[PDB]
Amino acid sequence: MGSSHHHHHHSSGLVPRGSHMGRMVNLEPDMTISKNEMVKLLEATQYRQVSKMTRPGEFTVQANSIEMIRRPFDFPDSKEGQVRARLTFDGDHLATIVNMENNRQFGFFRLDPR
Repeated sequence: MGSSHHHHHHSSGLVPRGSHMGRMVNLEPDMTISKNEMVKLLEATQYRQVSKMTRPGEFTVQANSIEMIRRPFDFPDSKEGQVRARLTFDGDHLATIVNMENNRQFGFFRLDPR
């Protein structure tokens, strides 16, 4: 009984000195971005608001959160599969991104409405 204040803890993996630099890495949170940053990011990540997000590499835009399709299983001779995550923005930083299908692998806290 005890030592469980919150099941989801902020694992500081690439939060300090993540060093993603630019768009040479898959979208994921080591990232600390803002409401507008996402707005440039989809542009910056080659993704644009969508009716309904299901494509490899095309996602849907909302506000404090975007949705982003996760890099599928890809082969050289062959390419297929798709999975999508929901990508949230908390404050001036990226909140999370969650492969919606399993919604547990990453999994972080929701945005507090203002």
